[PDB]
Amino acid sequence: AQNPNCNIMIFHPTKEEFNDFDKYIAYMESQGAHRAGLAKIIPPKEWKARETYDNISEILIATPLQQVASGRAGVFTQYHKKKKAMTVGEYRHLANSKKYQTPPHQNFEDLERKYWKNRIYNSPIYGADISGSLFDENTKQWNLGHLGTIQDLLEKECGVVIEGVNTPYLYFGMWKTTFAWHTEDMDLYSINYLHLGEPKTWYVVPPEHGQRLERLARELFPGSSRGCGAFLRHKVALISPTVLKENGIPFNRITQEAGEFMVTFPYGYHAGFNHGFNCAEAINFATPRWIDYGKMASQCSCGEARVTFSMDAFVRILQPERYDLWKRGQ
Ligand SMILES: [NH3+]NC(=O)Cc1nn[nH]n1
Ligand SMILES: [Cl-]
Ligand code: NA
Ligand code: NI
Ligand SMILES: [Zn+2]
Repeated sequence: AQNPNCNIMIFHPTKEEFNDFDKYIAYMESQGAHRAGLAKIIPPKEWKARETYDNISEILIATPLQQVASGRAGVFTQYHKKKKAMTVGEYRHLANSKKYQTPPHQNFEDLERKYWKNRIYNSPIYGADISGSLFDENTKQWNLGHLGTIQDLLEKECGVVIEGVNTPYLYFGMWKTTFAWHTEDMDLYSINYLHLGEPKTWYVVPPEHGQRLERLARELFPGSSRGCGAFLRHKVALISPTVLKENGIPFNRITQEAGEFMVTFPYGYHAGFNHGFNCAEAINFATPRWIDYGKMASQCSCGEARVTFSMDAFVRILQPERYDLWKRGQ
């Protein structure tokens, strides 16, 4: 068995290997990459996403979200307070202001330590989930707005035609902006490209061990757990690497830099934080290997997790016994 310790693998496809997206995801899985829950893909040197990021400042962040924490430094929740609209240029200026700017630090490890020591004491502002794309239309390889749709994948695998659309999202980050522990909707894959700016640090639990994380989360966030049997889908809980190690939870970490792709695999729980001003693009995707995961994915039916219209068909077809209850939650 490949990658039995579930390490995060890093891949360097050639330009030729970068042509067929689906083929390369299957190749990475052949090497055991999926066992980790996350892989890094460094594009060939001949590749670029777009020509320059000089002209992005006018993009609107309609609802920037202030991420306010509650709890203790290693075990906290965050809630998203809505703020007034601003442009990407205005956001960038805010991110670089003394109130929000990355502190002086020695290296990624020193910054990580600062993050987990001091995150709760600040409330950074995040531009998330903005439908759009920064790939140029002429970029033919690894263009996150041109990948095979999940709807077509379901059709191809199981023979039925469903409604829905699958488009990418943009994210504008700043120091301390945080993504809580989660798997994707319906335990889909995700792919994430860091277009510009400062790094993003990732934590990930191997899929084969995702229930260990769930069990610790239920222990650490007892009220939330009583509220919903799939509360991690609310995307608000944070647990530090120190606390994960104290509790014996298998996990790995890696830092993504601008120009790099990260793929998350089905049922790979992940969390992390941005180092400073950045912009990323991401989208969920499927492969034939996902179908089994989709059929088995937990769902949140308490109301809190609210999701895209596209989800409906995936629950309806893959999880008919659960559909009525999930729909009520919606
Ligand atoms: N799937 N990708 C992630 O969860 C990464 C992310 N970064 N900001 N919000 N989420
Ligand atoms: Cl700090
Ligand atoms: Na490890
Ligand atoms: Ni994710
Ligand atoms: Zn819920």
